Order: sequence, then structure tokens, then C-alpha cells
Amino acid sequence: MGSMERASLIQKAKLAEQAERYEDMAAFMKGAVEKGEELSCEERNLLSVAYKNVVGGQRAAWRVLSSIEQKSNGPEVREYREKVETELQGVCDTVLGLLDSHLIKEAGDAESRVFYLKMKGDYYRYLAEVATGDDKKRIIDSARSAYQEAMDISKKEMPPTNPIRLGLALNFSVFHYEIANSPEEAISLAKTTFDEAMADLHTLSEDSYKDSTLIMQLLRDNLTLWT
Amino acid sequence: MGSMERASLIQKAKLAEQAERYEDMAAFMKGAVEKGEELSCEERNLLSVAYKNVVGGQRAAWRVLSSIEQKSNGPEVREYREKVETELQGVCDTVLGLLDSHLIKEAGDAESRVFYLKMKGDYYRYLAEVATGDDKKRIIDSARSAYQEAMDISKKEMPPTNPIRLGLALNFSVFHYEIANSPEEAISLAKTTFDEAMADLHTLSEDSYKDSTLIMQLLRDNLTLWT
Amino acid sequence: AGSIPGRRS
Amino acid sequence: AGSIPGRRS
Ligand SMILES: *Cc1ccc(S(=O)(=O)N2CCCN(C)CC2)cc1
Ligand SMILES: *Cc1ccc(S(=O)(=O)N2CCCN(C)CC2)cc1
Ligand SMILES: [Cl-]
Ligand SMILES: [Cl-]
Ligand SMILES: [Mg+2]
Ligand SMILES: [Mg+2]
Repeated sequence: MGSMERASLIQKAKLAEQAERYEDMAAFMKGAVEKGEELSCEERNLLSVAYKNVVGGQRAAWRVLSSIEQKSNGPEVREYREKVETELQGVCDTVLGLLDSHLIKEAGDAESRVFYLKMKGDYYRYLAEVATGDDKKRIIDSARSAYQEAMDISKKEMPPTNPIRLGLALNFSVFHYEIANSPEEAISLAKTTFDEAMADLHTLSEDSYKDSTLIMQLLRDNLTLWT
Repeated sequence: MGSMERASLIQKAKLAEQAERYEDMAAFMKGAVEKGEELSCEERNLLSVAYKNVVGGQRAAWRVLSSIEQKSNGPEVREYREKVETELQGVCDTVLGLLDSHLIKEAGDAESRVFYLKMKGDYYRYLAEVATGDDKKRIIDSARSAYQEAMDISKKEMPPTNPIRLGLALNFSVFHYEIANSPEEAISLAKTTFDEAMADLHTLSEDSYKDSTLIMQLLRDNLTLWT
Repeated sequence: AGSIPGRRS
Repeated sequence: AGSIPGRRS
């Protein structure tokens, strides 16, 4: 997208969201990142929403095909599952590449750095969901390491109700439960996060209260299912 | 898809449907058509479902962007609407090309020939929805001509409750209402189709009755909105 | 005005 | 177990 203006790529990403054209949205936001400038809060959210939709569709498809393939055990189901898996891995590698070149290294504020490291944990987590080979343990550790650095910054630099801090803790708890086979760590993280947020709600405006309590409810929903 | 077996392309199209990967589904069915053999009833339905999903998403996106563009009257909204429009036209041209090379000319039974001519009317209708230039009247006439030939065959060769005959009449009535600016023709076609089907229901099994009455309800739904 | 949905086999 | 949906801006 090298010939399109940065501002035009951002505008088109917003239009693509309205049109539910998420592959386009992701391509526009990739182009915007490759302009080399840091991203504002709104622009980071556009990048994240675009790729979460793209990879979300791939993950749903991979799960359908993996289920059919497990029940089957011709080559067609495995071949097609492998095709979808390779496309998913390609998208995760693209996002991880944007974070490494060069979003994270230029992110100095806690809000941007935590945001990108949470992304890095999520996309390694999506790689781990499909991994089976010599590097599967290394993929899991890469997710853990990214989430852990994000957690360390967020506890030092953000209030316990900050929505990015809350969503990071939610996703790290899912990592523990679903990927790392650590359900007790998942439950403890979700409970401690919820309780520390509850105790900080009194400091918030009405709008911030709504933002924080929405994610707190997601923490409670997981706790209900896990306990 | 020239290196993949016909049967494998069909199997993968069914898997792609289950995975909601409609672009893949359409590519697999295009490959199957290009093997050169005629399509069975089930295979024709797979081809139709794949492309209706692909073009349905494009049409929904085009409508969102066209609405934003009309309200706006920078170049970005028009540019992006034009991009989506060109992609939609490309898909319609691909389907029309498959019908012309060589599905229709080898379709000798009424069920297959009516099916493909209905498709031809639908894809010219989708072209007409976005057309604005020197050939817009010719696009509309191409849709009308395809639907009319399908109608003529269906009235001679199929009972009034045949689901393909019913769906053809439904879509031709939508053509009259939405494209040809002939609401009275649309209403008359929908009413006559519904009444002639009603009078033939007594001949059907329970399963055929369900198939026919489902489409009859779509005819009634349009009549309710149009009258 | 609705055409055949036609989106599920 | 639900992560952040994260699919609408
Ligand atoms: C990973 C993550 C965490 C929080 C959120 S949010 O709360 O939906 N969000 C996005 C913009 C809205 N803003 C007001 C609060 C932060 C999304 C994703
Ligand atoms: C254009 C059109 C017309 C009818 C139908 S259907 O009734 O849904 N159909 C598809 C296969 C099922 N079969 C039993 C009846 C015919 C779809 C599209
Ligand atoms: Cl910086
Ligand atoms: Cl033939
Ligand atoms: Mg510039
Ligand atoms: Mg062969």
C-alpha cells in the first residue's frame, strides 16, 4: 500500500470495518504501520480489531476442520486443515512481524507498550493452538514471555481498572487455562484481577466505570465456568 | 485447481461450506466445473451456494459504502466503493463465464437448464444493481432474457410446485420490482406463482410439501411488503 | 423485497 | 473460556 497516503489508509480501514471487509481492513492497517510512524490509541485499536477478525475466522475454520479430521481417525480433510493452518500461521507471522518491525521497540509509553506486548502474547497463543512440532514448547514460552512483560509493566504503570490491563489479565488467564495446562494459575489470576479492579471502581467516572466493569464481567464469566 | 481430482474438489467444497470459507468453496467449485463434466443436482447447488455467499458479502459491502458515499455528497469513499464494485463485477463475470463455457450449452434436462439460466439472470441482476453507464440497459435486458427463457422452460416442463420453478419466479419478481421498475408485473408474477403452487400442493409428499411451501412463504412475504 | 437466500446447501 | 472478543472498534 506504499502509494497510498497514511491518512487515506486509516480512513479506508474505518470504512472496511463498517463494510465488514476485515481482510481489507487488515491490509489497510498493515500499510499504515509500514509508513513507519507510531500509532495513536485509535489506530492501535483499528490494527488489533482488523487482525482479530481475520485470525478469528481462520481459528473458527481450523477448529471445524480439526474436529472433522479427528472424527475421521481420503487425504482431503487433513489437506484442507493444513491449508487453513498455514494461512493462519501466515497471518500470525505478519502481525508478529509488524510488532517486531518496529512497533514494540518504538513504544515507550506504558499504554502503547502494554498494548503491543499483549498483541504479541495473543498471536503466539494462536500459533500455539495449532502447534505440534519441535518448536511448540518455544511458541508457548514466547507467548508467556510477552504476556509476562506486559503484566509487569501494567502492574507498575496502570491502575487496576485500566481496560488494557484488565484485558491483558483476561487473555493471560486464558493462556494459562487453555495453553499452559495451569487452571489454578488461570483462576488465581482472574480472581485477583477482578478483586483489585472492584476495589478501584470508586475512583472512576461513569464512562470509565462502564469500560472497566464490562471486562470484569468477562473475568467473572470465566471464573464461573472454571470453578 | 487443475492438479486436484474432481471428487476431491467437491469434497473440499463441502468442507469449506462447513468451515464457512465461502471464497475457498467458490474456488473449489470453479475448479470442479472446469474439469469439463456436467454437474449433478447436488454439485449445481454447491456451485450456487458458494457464489451466492461470496457475491452476497460483496453486495452488502457495496451497499454500505454506496450509502456512505451518497451521504458524503476526500476521494477515499468513492475509491473504496469502486474497488469493491470492481471485485463484485469480477465475481459475476466469473460465474457468467462458467455458465457460458460451457454449463448452459451442455444442459439438456429441464432441471439443469432452468437452474443455470436462473443463475445467469441472478448474476446479470447483480451487475445491474451497480451499473450506471452505456451498457446498463443491456445488462438489464440480459438478466430479463435469461430469466424469461428459464420461465418459458419451467412452465412447459415442471409442475407449479417445483422448488426451482418457484425460486426462479421469486427472483424474477424481485428483478421486476427492484431493477425493471415494474412493481405491478412483480406483484402479478408473485400472486400467480403462489396461487398455482397452492393448487398443486395436494399432489406432493410431506417432504416435497415442505420444500414448496417454504418458497411460497417467501412469495407471500414479498407480496405483503409490496401491497 | 427478498430473493432466494440461497446461502446454505 | 473466553478471551477479549476484540472484534469491534
Ligand atoms: C485486549 C483489549 C483490552 C481492552 C479492550 S476495550 O475495553 O474494549 N478498549 C478498546 C477501546 C475503548 N476504550 C474505551 C477502552 C479500551 C479491547 C481489547
Ligand atoms: C434458486 C433456488 C430455488 C430453490 C432452492 S431450494 O428449495 O432451497 N433447493 C435446493 C436443494 C434442496 N432441494 C430439496 C430443493 C431445491 C434454492 C435456490
Ligand atoms: Cl516512542
Ligand atoms: Cl447434457
Ligand atoms: Mg504522506
Ligand atoms: Mg481425474
